[PDB]
Amino acid sequence: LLKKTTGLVGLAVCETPHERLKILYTKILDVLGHIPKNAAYRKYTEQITNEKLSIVKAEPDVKKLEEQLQGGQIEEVILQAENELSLARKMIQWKPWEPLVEEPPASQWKWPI
Amino acid sequence: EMVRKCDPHIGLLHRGTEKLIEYKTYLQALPYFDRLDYVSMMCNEQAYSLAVEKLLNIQPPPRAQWIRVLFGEITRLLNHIMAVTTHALDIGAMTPFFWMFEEREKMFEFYERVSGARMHAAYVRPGGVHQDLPLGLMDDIYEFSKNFSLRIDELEEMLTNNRIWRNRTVDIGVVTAEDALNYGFSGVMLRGSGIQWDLRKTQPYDVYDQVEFDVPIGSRGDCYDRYLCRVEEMRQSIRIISQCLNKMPPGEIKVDDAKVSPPKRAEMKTSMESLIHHFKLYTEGYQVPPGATYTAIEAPKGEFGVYLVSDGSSRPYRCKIKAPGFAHLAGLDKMSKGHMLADVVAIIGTQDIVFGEVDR
Amino acid sequence: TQLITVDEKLDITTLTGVPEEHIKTRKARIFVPARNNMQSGVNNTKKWKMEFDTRERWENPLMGWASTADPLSNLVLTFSTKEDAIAFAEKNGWSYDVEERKVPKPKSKSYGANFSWNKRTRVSTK
Amino acid sequence: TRPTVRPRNDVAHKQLSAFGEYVAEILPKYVQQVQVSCFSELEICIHPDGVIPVLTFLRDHSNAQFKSLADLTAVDIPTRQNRFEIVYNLLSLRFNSRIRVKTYTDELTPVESSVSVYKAANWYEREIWDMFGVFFANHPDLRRILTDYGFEGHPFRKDFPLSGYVELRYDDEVKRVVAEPVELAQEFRKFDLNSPWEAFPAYRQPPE
Amino acid sequence: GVRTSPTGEKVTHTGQVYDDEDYRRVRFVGRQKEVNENFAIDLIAEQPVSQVGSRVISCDGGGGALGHPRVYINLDKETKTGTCGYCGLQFRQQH
Amino acid sequence: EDNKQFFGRHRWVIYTTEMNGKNTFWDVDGSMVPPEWHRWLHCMTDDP
Amino acid sequence: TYKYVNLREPSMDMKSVTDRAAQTLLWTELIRGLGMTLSYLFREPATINYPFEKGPLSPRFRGEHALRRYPSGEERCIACKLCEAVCPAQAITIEAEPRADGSRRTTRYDIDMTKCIYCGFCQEACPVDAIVEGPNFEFSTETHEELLYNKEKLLNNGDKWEAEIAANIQADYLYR
Amino acid sequence: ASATRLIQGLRNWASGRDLQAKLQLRYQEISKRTQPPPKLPVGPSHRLSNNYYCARDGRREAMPPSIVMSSQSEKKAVSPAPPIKRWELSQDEPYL
Amino acid sequence: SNLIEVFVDGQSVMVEPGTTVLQACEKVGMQIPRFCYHERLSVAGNCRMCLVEIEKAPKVVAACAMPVMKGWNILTNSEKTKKAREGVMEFLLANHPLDCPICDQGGECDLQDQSMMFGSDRSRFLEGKRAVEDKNIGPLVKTIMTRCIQCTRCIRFASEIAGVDDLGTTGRGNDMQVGTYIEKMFMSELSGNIIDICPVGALTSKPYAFTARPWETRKTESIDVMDAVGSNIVVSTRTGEVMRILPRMHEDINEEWISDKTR
Amino acid sequence: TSVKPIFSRDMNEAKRRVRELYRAWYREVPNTVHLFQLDISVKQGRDKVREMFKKNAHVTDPRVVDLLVIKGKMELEETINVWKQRTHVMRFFHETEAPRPKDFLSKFYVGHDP
Ligand code: SF4
Ligand code: SF4
Ligand code: SF4
Ligand code: SF4
Ligand code: FES
Ligand SMILES: [K+]
Ligand SMILES: [Zn+2]
Repeated sequence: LLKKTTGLVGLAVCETPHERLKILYTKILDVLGHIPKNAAYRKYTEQITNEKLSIVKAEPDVKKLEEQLQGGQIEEVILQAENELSLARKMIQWKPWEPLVEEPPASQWKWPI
Repeated sequence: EMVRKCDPHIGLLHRGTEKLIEYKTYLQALPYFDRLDYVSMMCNEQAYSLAVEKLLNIQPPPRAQWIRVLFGEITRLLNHIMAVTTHALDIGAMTPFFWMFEEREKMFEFYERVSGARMHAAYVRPGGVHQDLPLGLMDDIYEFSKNFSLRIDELEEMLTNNRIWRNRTVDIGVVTAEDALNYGFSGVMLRGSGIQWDLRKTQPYDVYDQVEFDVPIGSRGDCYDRYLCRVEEMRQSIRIISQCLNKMPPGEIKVDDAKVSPPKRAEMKTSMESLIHHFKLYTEGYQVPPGATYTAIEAPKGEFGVYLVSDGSSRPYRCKIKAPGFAHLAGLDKMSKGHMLADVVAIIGTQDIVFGEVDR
Repeated sequence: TQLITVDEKLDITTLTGVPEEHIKTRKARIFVPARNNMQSGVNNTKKWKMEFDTRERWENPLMGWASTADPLSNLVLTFSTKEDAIAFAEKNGWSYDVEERKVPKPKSKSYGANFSWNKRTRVSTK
Repeated sequence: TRPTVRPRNDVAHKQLSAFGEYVAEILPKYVQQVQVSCFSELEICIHPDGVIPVLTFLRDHSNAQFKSLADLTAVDIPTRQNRFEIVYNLLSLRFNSRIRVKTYTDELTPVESSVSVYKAANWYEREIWDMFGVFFANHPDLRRILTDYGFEGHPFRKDFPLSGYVELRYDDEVKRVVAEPVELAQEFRKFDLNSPWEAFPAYRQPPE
Repeated sequence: GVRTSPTGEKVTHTGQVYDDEDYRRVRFVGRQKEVNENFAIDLIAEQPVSQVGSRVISCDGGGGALGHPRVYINLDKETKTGTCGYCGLQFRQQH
Repeated sequence: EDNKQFFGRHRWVIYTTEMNGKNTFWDVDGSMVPPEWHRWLHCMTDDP
Repeated sequence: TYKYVNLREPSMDMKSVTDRAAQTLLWTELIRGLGMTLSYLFREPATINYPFEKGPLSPRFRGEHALRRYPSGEERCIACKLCEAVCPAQAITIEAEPRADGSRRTTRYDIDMTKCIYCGFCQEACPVDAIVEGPNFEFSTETHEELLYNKEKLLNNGDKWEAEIAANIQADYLYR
Repeated sequence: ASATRLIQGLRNWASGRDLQAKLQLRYQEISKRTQPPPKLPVGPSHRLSNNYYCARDGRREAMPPSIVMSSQSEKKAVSPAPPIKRWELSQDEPYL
Repeated sequence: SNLIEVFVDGQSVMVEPGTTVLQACEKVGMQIPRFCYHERLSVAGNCRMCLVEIEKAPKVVAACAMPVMKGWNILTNSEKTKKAREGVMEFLLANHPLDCPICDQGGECDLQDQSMMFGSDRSRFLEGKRAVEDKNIGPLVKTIMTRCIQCTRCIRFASEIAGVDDLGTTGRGNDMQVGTYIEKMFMSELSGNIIDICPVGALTSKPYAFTARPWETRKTESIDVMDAVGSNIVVSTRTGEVMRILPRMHEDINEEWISDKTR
Repeated sequence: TSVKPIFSRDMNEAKRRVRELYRAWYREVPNTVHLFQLDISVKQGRDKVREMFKKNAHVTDPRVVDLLVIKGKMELEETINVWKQRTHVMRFFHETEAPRPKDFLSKFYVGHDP
């Protein structure tokens, strides 16, 4: 319908939101495949990204996709997809599915002292 | 003419407030909060009161909650008069300063009628409010509110459509939405940039879910939309004050737990338990169960938060005070890039900066 | 590697901003404070406390107020164990003395002992 | 317990406990504890090597989106060997929620600066340098922010006295504002206010 | 009942007066030592002893909730009156 | 009094020209008001 | 539950375009501003004639401190030190002893009026209404130590202002 | 209020607003400075029976925080709450 | 060993036979409220503040006096325990005088503190209170017997430790008065220690009277030098002036007493 | 005893940073005496710099001297940029303070301090 403005300053209108979300979701899944399968981050992120990709594939209309993606404007859904992609590319390098690097001391989180 | 870098040096009013709080009890550390945002006194009282009442696992009575919302919106009128009139006085519009400080003077008379001080009331306390509204106060609040929209109208007649006020504020200090969220902005600084966020709607406190009001949202992120947001928040504060005057319930004003709030002075001079409780609350103070809260309210400058840590004693172990002006004056350097030197006074004006809460 | 090895004694006296007079002339006292014998509650005997030696308090010539020049005259620190307080004193270069925790030894209480047949532990009245 | 007692929010307690399990199992490399207060505030106590990987997670993850850093805090607790307790308060505007990320350091171990995640932290942790003395590595402009320019010591440390060690006055001999060791005409009177009777039996610690 | 030292200085209701050789009288040189000439110890002595026919009397200082906490005084001693601890009004059993 | 003046103007004091030995013809002082008139003039009550 | 400030797309018909251009060339909003300033020129100003006219206060007003007396001349302070335990500024210094008739009375009752934050916790903590924070606010001094009140100055403020203080407490005490 | 009708009409013309209906100076419409004495109500715990403090003890119902994880299947990914509902535009005055 | 297993709120503790309920709860770090129990006096059992629920038992027991039986689960925080504490604190504050500001025990009173902790926050007492005639038992112990809660630590101290046998209860009922019954001057060498163990301001220190107040006093832990016993003391001061001398507990010297010369 | 460093791996890199900070202070002292128009000589200020560096000379921990170098760079940054005034620079010279008693006998005469 060519929404005139997103309402948020600095967040421009996306002309083709559906194909953009599909490309970002498949790129998230392609990056996320390099994480081991036992990691909970991969399981949870694949689950929510498959839900979002099926909702994007299931709706031609932009505003109905905004009401059932449940994330506000469609452009901030795209922005969140970009943030999730950058996050997953950092999670590959950090490897945080590893065991705890160091136990805290014996009364480290004891409150009150 | 341009500004390449702005380095604000602060601490010129650092008094070490939140170290002094550590050596005083909760009632004794309450009047430190009147002096942080010293144009928003009862709102900071309300934020500290809600922090302590969250840690105490008690709640105010309904009439105290309506008094806190009524005086929080009177406080919001005070603060946005201060904001708009000093932001206009620094640019050069010096006349609505004098026009609106008579209205601000009458609201300080409201504070003095209800507490005895004009600014630092120590009126909103953990447990409720200190004292009940004297007779004829709400009638005069109604007589103020009946006239105050015309004062806002003639303010808005002097500034809003003026081309000189627009030229000093329309292209000035544009904040994007993502950089407003990333710099920790809050209140009008978010809402001028399009971000639909208000703590009285989303994470509501005392009876703000029972008042009906609107949230002004800007569209360009500049000084002018933040000006229009503050003026419309004065409008909506008049709306909430009308709803508070019409829906004020009868009843008590302190919590009826006399191990938290002190008893009435007639029964302290009659009952043994009331005299013991009066003694122990005004000398030791109530003990607070151990824990760390971060209770944030929507002060008229933004999210005012208290990270209060209680060790189980009658004094705070730690009390970190989050001010909106701290993050706003941190973001001053990005908000002033590419602007002129006379734009910087407009940008320091449009961030409603009060250095008591900036410095503590 | 990303970890260095420091086998020196932990000392931070150059970083705390404390002047020399209030490091090397003060005697920290690490102690469990005694129960006030005005009261029977024992919640103030639960933690260790670090205080310092008292310095001179004199009379204000104008009002008679207690004038001091000791910045550490109100500094009382709370510690859960003795060894935490000893480590905090040694870390700051405070020479300290430690008093051991004096718990009350357990008593032998018998209400019937108040009414014995042949022992001196009878109560003469009740 | 209706009129004077705060009502318990069990729905938010269950939701925050579930999301705390979620964060603890996505990031087991750094998460040390997860707890939820009785007034329903979630605390994620992490290891200080994972300041950046946890905070970048909560800021960027689609089930978290903690896009706002509300507050950043240190707490001096001298009875711990890691006496400083760095407290992050985060706000998700998307899910209308708040989380608390807690970690620890002593005087000498640096914490990684979180300006790469929240630029809002640029002053806050700088204040943590000024008030507590915690150093933040890879900070843009780390210096004092609130104390005077020649100020020795970190004031919100609990071994630092209430009044300082120095005080200022104008001296007309040298025509200058000067610093001298602090003498108070009236000493701050210390009040031992704590009752010797136990106030809260739920918070009782077991004896030795 | 204010009195006067040999230095000419007025003695307060505490009993405070500086010594002659104390330098701190120089603060009143050219000025005045503000004392209050209504000594409460003399003004409560002016009040008469209330003869009551009860054994235990209650005092709140008058005014209800504008006086002091209400206390109960025993009047079984006949040598001594029953003095209120707050207001100093002393009572006597009339029998 | 003048109750047709607005609230703040409606009560005032013309100070005496001599109080406690001091000529106050030009040196009027706000603390010249005795405490019984200080309630009425500051409008703590309606009653003189 | 929200509204959009400044989201008006202006009209582009020749009527509104010529209206905005006449506003630009003939300065309509500037004459509106001159009209509002001219409107306040002919209003009666809000200026009270101080010192002859006084700003309105309430009986709760928290000004200068005063130690009170019972209606017999006996002072109300029974030396209990609640006002200095509650004092957020530690402005109150109290020392006591039994006087010559055995009454629990103070010998030192100091208030530093330059530490005091004038918040009135002392008068609301006082069990016997001894310390009050009266209605005097015009007590500026020329020297710092004249704002360091002892018991004599505070009892003189009580004797000076009792005729007003008792009436203010009489007007307010059913809210306390 | 004491303005003559020529200056009053000039002032209302210059402001563009009927100023006399809403005067910013206060007159006899305001409350009396002397009020009757109140009778303030008591709270809900001012009862002589069924008023044991252990049934209304708020501070002693505060518990220590529930430790959810401590270092001594196909479950759904969760969020800290349901997502925020989109705000409705004002029916009163949307500026639209 | 012959230690028996009891439970305090579920938590097990192994106790010697003859251990009371109060000592068994002490061994896990809970202090049962008390007014007449003193660990160096004999067990009186007559203030009833230590009433506590043993589960599977429909009656509160006097924890200072009741020995534990094997397998008891002591419910120190249950509903009827707290109802018993509030009822007993209500009866203690029935006839107790509103003297807390003019009292030397304010801020260091057991009755204030465990009224804040274990009692109700208001009065149902709508009657007039009793007033008890004061006594003159010497120049050291100021006597205000209206404040007396009749706990008989007077009598147990003067009998068992002081060895005097001259304080006792006359009268009967609500008219029961602790005193000497005659104009008698209680001047033992340990006569000031009844100022310590009196939980209320009925027995106060006549030299210390009205001069100070406990929260503003700094506590300096020091040694007696008035004899060669070496009694541990607290010199409590206020603004650079010595206010009074209290005892410290030392189990091997002075158990928690000091002499009148020291005091 | 395996701790995370600040900048230096051992004491040699630490002494290198101490030495470069000393070079920066030594170069800066004449500029500081000029633009704050201090009434001390350049040699007097350089002796004060040598005194402030010899005061911390007893430290063998690399993290502690790294923090001393960091705080010295902060003081230097407050000096070069005119953020200190003349008063903050002259607070290193305790000039209004009377000289303290050093031996036993004068400390006995003045008071109770050890
Ligand atoms: S003024 Fe009141 S609170 Fe203060 S010591 Fe005197 S009686 Fe107590
Ligand atoms: S008004 Fe407040 S600060 Fe002033 S003396 Fe009273 S309690 Fe202290
Ligand atoms: S003995 Fe205790 S409860 Fe009784 S008056 Fe004294 S302080 Fe109050
Ligand atoms: S005077 Fe004190 S110790 Fe003696 S019986 Fe009474 S309350 Fe107990
Ligand atoms: S303590 Fe057991 S009854 Fe007094
Ligand atoms: K006693
Ligand atoms: Zn009386």
